[PDB]
Amino acid sequence: ERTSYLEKKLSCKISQQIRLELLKWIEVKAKAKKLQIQPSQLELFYCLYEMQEEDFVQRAMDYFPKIEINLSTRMDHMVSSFCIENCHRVESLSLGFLHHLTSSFCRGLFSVLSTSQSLTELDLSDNSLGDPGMRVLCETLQHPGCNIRRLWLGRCGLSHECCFDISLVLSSNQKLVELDLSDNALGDFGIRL
Amino acid sequence: ERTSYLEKKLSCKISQQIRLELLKWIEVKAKAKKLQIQPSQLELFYCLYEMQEEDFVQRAMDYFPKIEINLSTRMDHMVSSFCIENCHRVESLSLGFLHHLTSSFCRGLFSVLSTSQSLTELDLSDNSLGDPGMRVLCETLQHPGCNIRRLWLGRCGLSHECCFDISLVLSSNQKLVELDLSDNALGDFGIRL
Repeated sequence: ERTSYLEKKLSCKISQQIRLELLKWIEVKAKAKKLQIQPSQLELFYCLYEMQEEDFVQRAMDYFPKIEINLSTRMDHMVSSFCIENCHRVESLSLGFLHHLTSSFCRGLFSVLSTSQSLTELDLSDNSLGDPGMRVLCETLQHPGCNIRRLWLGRCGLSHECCFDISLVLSSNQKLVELDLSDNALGDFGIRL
Repeated sequence: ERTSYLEKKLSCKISQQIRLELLKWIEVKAKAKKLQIQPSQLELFYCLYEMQEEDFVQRAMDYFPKIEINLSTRMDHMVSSFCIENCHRVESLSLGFLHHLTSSFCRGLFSVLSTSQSLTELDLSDNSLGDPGMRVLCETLQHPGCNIRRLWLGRCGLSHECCFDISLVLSSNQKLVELDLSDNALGDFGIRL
């Protein structure tokens, strides 16, 4: 840390050894098949966000094939945003909302997905993401380079008026191959759009 | 009438004189400025529909600059349909519904308007014409040759889902110059469409 007398009284020999041990530990927890509740993926990202080191988080998070995130607070959005913005090996991604669904908040995190090349699948099912939240999602999907192929939107709070935006991304983006809208209260008008 | 012994026992001399007198009478009632309740425009069309003579109704109804019609029954739709289908001098037209709003009924009358060259104004305001009725109206408006310029749709039972059809006729027909949608319960989504 950039503090004057908090850098040069400590020893780099142990810190460098600590860095490798922490890097090794992240892989150990990431490869832990058992559902250890306390070292959750979100908790690791809290430590990873505290790194503020560009190259270290690049190699440390490269041990994340599948990402499953549940979010509760505004700070939870930025800690996750700093991770996904440089995760170049993510294949499947998901979000969990329990509360920030306004376009002034979810836009920052959703803008990350559109700029992620390795991203292929987005699982937003079983959420209360409303139409205004759905509207900003389609705005990000229209961004060129969005490599998302399959999105699951089951049990979402989507209504008929959301289908207008979804028709736009289909008419623009050619990357979507699989679309799921199961368990939505959209009528015949929604299919018409 | 094509009955055998109902043509050749009566005298054509009086009937020809009657034809001119009836033709004169229609103009007399048509030019009557006072609001004589009993010889209403609909009542005259009942007599005009009973003509079944193509050329006579052409010249007889040419004394109709403004047409104001109120309809109640299915038979009322066909008597009016037979008139408007050959009225080549109509400028302003209107309808009155009090009950046949299903597309299986109003389509026959609405198909007449699209094929009327002289027609310029359509006043459908203050009616309970719903979205399914509005949908078939936009289907007829897309027909080429529809010379309707100004339509008034105030106080109609139109909802948000009707605006999808109206956006189509605008994107296709270039004849509309004035559109009125005052007093409708369409939200921000309706304007969005």
